[PDB]
Amino acid sequence: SILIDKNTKVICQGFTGSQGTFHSEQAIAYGTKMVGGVTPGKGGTTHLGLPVFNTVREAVAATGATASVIYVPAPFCKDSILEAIDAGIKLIITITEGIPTLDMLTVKVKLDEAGVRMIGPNCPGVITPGECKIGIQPGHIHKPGKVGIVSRSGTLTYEAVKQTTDYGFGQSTCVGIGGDPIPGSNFIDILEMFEKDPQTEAIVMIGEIGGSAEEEAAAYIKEHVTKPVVGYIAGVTAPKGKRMGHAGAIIAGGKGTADEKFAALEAAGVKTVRSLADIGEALKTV
Amino acid sequence: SILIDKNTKVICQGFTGSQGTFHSEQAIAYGTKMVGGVTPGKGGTTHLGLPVFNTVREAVAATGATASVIYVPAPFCKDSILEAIDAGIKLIITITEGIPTLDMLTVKVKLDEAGVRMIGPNCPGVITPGECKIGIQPGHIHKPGKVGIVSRSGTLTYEAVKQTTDYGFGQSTCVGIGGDPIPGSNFIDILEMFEKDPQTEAIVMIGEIGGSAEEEAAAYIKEHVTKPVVGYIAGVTAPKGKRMGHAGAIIAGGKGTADEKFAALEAAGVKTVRSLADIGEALKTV
Amino acid sequence: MNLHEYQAKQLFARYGLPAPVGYACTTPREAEEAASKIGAGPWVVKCQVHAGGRGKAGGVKVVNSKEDIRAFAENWLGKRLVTYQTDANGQPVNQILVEAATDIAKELYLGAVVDRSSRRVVFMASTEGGVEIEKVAEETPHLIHKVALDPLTGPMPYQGRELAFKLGLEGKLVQQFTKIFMGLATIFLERDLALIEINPLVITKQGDLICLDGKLGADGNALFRQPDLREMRDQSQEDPREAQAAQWELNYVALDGNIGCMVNGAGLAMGTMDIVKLHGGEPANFLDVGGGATKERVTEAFKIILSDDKVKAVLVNIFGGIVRCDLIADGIIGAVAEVGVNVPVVVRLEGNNAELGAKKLADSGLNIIAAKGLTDAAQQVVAAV
Amino acid sequence: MNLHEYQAKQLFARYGLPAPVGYACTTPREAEEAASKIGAGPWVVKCQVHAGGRGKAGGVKVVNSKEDIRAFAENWLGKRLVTYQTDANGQPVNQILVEAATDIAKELYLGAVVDRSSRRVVFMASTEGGVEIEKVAEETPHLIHKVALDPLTGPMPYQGRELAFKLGLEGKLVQQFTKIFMGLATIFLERDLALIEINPLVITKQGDLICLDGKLGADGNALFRQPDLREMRDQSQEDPREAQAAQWELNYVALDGNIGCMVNGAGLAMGTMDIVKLHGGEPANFLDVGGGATKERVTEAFKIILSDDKVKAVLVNIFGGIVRCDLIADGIIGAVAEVGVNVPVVVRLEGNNAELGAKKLADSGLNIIAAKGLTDAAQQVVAAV
Ligand SMILES: *SCCNC(=O)CCNC(=O)[C@H](O)C(C)(C)COP(=O)(O)OP(=O)(O)OC[C@H]1O[C@@H](n2cnc3c(N)ncnc32)[C@H](O)[C@@H]1OP(=O)(O)O
Ligand SMILES: *SCCNC(=O)CCNC(=O)[C@H](O)C(C)(C)COP(=O)(O)OP(=O)(O)OC[C@H]1O[C@@H](n2cnc3c(N)ncnc32)[C@H](O)[C@@H]1OP(=O)(O)O
Ligand SMILES: Nc1ncnc2c1ncn2[C@@H]1O[C@H](COP(=O)(O)OP(=O)(O)O)[C@@H](O)[C@H]1O
Ligand SMILES: Nc1ncnc2c1ncn2[C@@H]1O[C@H](COP(=O)(O)OP(=O)(O)O)[C@@H](O)[C@H]1O
Ligand SMILES: [Mg+2]
Ligand SMILES: [Mg+2]
Repeated sequence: SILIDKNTKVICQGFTGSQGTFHSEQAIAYGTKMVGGVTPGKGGTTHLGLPVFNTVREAVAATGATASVIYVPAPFCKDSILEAIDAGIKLIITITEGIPTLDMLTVKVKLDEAGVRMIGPNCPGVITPGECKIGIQPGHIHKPGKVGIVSRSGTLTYEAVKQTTDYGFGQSTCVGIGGDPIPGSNFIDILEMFEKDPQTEAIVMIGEIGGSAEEEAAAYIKEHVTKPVVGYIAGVTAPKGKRMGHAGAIIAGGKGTADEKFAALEAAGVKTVRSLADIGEALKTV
Repeated sequence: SILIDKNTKVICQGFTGSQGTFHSEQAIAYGTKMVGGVTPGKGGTTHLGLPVFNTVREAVAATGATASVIYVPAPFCKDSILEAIDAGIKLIITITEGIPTLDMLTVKVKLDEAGVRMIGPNCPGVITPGECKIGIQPGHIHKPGKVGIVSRSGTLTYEAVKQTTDYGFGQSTCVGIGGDPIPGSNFIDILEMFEKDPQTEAIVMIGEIGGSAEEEAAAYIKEHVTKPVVGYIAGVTAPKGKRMGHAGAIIAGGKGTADEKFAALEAAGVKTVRSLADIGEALKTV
Repeated sequence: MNLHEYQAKQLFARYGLPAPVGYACTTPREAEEAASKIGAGPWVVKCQVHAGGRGKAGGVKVVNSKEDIRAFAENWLGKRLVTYQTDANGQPVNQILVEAATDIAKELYLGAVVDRSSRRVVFMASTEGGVEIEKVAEETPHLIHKVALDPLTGPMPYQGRELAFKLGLEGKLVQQFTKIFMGLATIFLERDLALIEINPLVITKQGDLICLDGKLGADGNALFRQPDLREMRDQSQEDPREAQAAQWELNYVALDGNIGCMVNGAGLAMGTMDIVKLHGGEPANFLDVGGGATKERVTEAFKIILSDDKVKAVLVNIFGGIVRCDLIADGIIGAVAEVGVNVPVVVRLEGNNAELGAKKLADSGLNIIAAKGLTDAAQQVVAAV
Repeated sequence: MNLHEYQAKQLFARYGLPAPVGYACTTPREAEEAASKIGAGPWVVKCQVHAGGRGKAGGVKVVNSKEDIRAFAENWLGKRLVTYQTDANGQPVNQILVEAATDIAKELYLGAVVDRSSRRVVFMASTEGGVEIEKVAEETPHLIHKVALDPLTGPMPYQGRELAFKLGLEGKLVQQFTKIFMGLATIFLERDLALIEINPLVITKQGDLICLDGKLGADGNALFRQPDLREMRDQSQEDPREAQAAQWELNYVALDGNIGCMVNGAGLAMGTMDIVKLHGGEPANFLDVGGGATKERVTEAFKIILSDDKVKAVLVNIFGGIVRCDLIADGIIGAVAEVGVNVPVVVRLEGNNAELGAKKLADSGLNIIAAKGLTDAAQQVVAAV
């Protein structure tokens, strides 16, 4: 179990909005400890039976929450991923899609320098079966287990989740790091949190075209990962120089193809599965 | 005979250009008294055997010319129509098409205040058969006669010219006032020059949709035109709110249709011909 | 050239004129999100088409919830809207404007154009806001006040105050109205416009002036010196061929009849269409052949006239020009056999070699008729239908 | 989003970077007239398409007479140009740039992008001008120098000099090169750009630096705060459907195979296409269904996938989502109807009521196959071809 658990208290920014409401209502029912939300100009009211504040600080005082999930429109996202960091929140989850690349670029630098953690932005999600859920995903395909999963694609995770529920195994905790080109925490940052964790026996790493955090994770694995890893890369049929949905799923000037990622992920001592059907089948071999 | 004659000396601005050359070469063969041209930066040379100057003033000195024909690109037209006026030329003919409406609007005001005359802009033309030609038209369909013609369309003139050549009559002098919405001289200004002229026995006035100088001419005719007039209006089948080729041939908010022009041109005591085929036939009746 | 509502309001903002707060939107989601960046309800969602009378066609509604905004955007993006100012087809809605609802106290009309007649830029104001000025003009002309801009001095305050007064405003509503007058007047001269129409120019309950809708027209002849405007043209609102024809120096316009015309010169072009209507035919278009009938130019000219299935005959009519009337016939023939022309073609030439050119067409053996003069060519095409 | 050559040179002029003198032209005549406003010959005429390698495709010629310019414009306006960076179709030439010929002494390369790897904006310079940087990169990597913009301080003059020096410039050519560096760098951060590429950055015989060509890429995500740029997009260069699909929150891309895919989520979408290639089929496109498969959204999704004649089967694959897998089947059926789908459709559902939704499709009596899981649905469509 990593990142969160039944004891993690959470506040949500942009709590009074459509997606904010709908997705909180769910985390409320799965039993996540949502303690209240923030929406400037509406402080001093109640929403889903929880309290609503004007600032991220007013909240972190009155509740002592340590993680925040953001459902705020791109144009203002940078301003609240930052207000969070200032009121000293230690775990930031940002759903929002469409944040300007140069905004993230600046934001990341602050994120490291102040020692804070953000997962996302652009449809991420983090769930520890039975205990906690912050994200947009369906909770009934999961079963408390022993496998860890990191993935850029959100939906590809659902496929790998179910295969491991169906083969008994179970998931320790699931991390979707988001599709943008410059994420708040990448593979290596999450791969390490697993290794050092007991509840997790093996790892499923899901990547796709564009960039090189897949490659880099490889190198870091041969050298510092003791547990076993099963990997899957999406996007072989994909054309060059076109963006396939995800802001960061593009092959720029020949770098970051499907194949290299597989290749270099192999010579690292990982078991590559070429059809996301045999994911379960490959885990059986451990 | 009005505006010009075998004794009118002419200089052409934008004399060294494509259209400038081609069209001068013609006026030079029809025997028009072209005495030289102007092109900034090329003064001190010879072109079609005539002398080329740097400024319109250097020209008007060295030649004593009193009319200038302009073949200069829209973007700079206003600047030379103006330069002409300042070196005191008294008759300006501007072929150029595409001069910004607000440019003409200002230019017209100067043209009145200083007492100068401009015919055009946008494909006009002035020819007195046998004697003079400044314009782009073909000289062999004309025959020295007794009819005067004013028209907004250039090509419609050619039709009316030939009909009057074929019925013996002849043309005194032909004036095409141009198609733009704000011309340098309109119908009334030219209608008067005829009346006061001996060589011209009757008049053919050719108009078209858009504006109201046709209407106004009417009123001025009943009241101050003694000679007889045959009129033709083009554009009945024309749609509302679309510009038909000519910058000023457009029906804006229901004003200036084909019909009203005919109508109000009738009750003025003019003989309206509904098919530009019966133009000659109608002149026969005088 | 015409401009969109949102582009005008955007230009207004730069010169400091007041407009409501809003955002241009290309997707349901963007529109939906705009609600909160704006403020509290309600909001006005408007289709962005060049034509007017959107109001009476259900293209402008006031809504109250985030999802009513969505719903609206889904129902219009990607579809054509037909007002009483468009043709059976309508114009394509590609953007939704979502702006704040304004408290309306009284609707005025403010506008301006170039008066060919008096040769000045003229501004008109009226108490009759929210309606076709044209109606008020013929029906109640005494309710439309005007002032004319002096080209020696540019706009001046007193003119602004003057209208302001005939409109019966008083107090601060006058200073404001003058500000707007001097503003629009400036934009008019600076951006080389051909027309302006703020209708309705509203007076809020709170007692302020504010532009609720804008129609801007720019002078095509001046685009070379208005680069910013050059970029705002939206080809999707005009007939694709109109533009396709300009690339080849051809002035095209579609009507709805069965006989096509290809004539050289705008006067002769309108003249011809009229003489075809005169003998019972319906001209199907107006096409002016600009720079001499070269082989290629004529071709494209056909290519275009014939993209209309309703055509059943084509009338060519060339007089003068810069081409030997024989190379024109040469081109016409080539043009026909290469495009694959079905209908009957009636050429009418006049000028040089004009009578051998006619022969070259009668010998050709295709379906081409050399007409003897104007009144003939007329009846001949009218006949072949 | 991409920008045209002339638009980039226009932006360059605003920040004071040097570019040759030229004018954007939309008609033969306009181009022709430009010759003289420019100066004495010769002149360079260039097609304005988004892609590059126009040089080797005969899209950029140096000419010497007013009519050679005309000729060129008549030959390209209105036609598609195909370089080695476009597809069989090519991109439509709607404007010609006509600018002054520059005396070339030596061609350099200057460019910049966002390095996902080191997380910084990076500028690259090289002595190898006039050629694909990608080649020089894999073939002679020690010839491409770089510097990285610090996000705490913005660009700094020394960085500009360091490159300037590794390039072996000296004297005033350094000050100039630094000016350009600080400029492009500023434009990069201010207009929210994603990429820049001045190739070739020339050194005139007269010893001055000058930008001869520019490729600009803007960050789509930021258009809401770069209104000026929002206006410069030219839909005519991209696949019309791509845009037509965005209006309905659908991400589309055309490939060239025979099996269509409609999947929800970009990952699963790429995942699926790969598993169809795995069993001998050719995916014909990538289509991600954004906001839940409502009846309408699915329809348009088909409407689009099927506008391609090459398709001979469609593979739907929905997992999870915000819709009860039964209303999805309901919509799929209703979609197959309204559209008039002739090929075989293979649905694959997973989630709620997934059980009965499948039945509702087997009962429907159309050509629809409820597959049992992933590896099945695969073979089933691969089979029906
Ligand atoms: S990832 C799953 C699939 N989704 C996608 O691919 C699309 C992801 N969607 C987005 O990225 C949208 O940008 C999100 C952020 C989800 C927003 O959509 P909503 O429709 O929920 O947005 P609303 O406008 O309805 O609500 C937003 C609320 O946020 C408040 N707000 C503004 N500024 C702030 C700051 N700085 N801090 C906190 N809250 C803030 C708005 O006022 C609004 O609340 P209201 O109740 O509407 O006033
Ligand atoms: S009306 C008949 C049918 N025509 C139409 O419908 C189109 C009408 N054509 C036009 O309006 C063109 O704008 C005209 C003016 C005809 C010009 O076409 P050209 O091809 O002749 O233009 P060129 O560039 O070849 O020649 C123009 C010359 O003018 C000189 N020039 C510029 N500025 C001035 C001023 N202020 N005064 C005098 N001459 C001026 C240019 O230098 C050029 O001469 P070069 O020899 O080319 O240097
Ligand atoms: N921002 C707004 N706030 C309030 N009412 C508005 C607003 N915009 C438009 N309206 C109302 O809608 C009517 C029609 O809008 P308008 O923009 O004039 O569309 P159109 O001219 O195409 O009919 C206005 O006369 C006004 O009553
Ligand atoms: N203004 C100019 N003056 C001189 N040569 C030019 C000019 N513009 C382009 N060229 C020449 O044409 C070549 C290709 O032009 P470029 O604009 O780089 O097109 P592309 O990148 O699409 O191939 C240049 O490398 C240069 O030699
Ligand atoms: Mg209105
Ligand atoms: Mg290049």
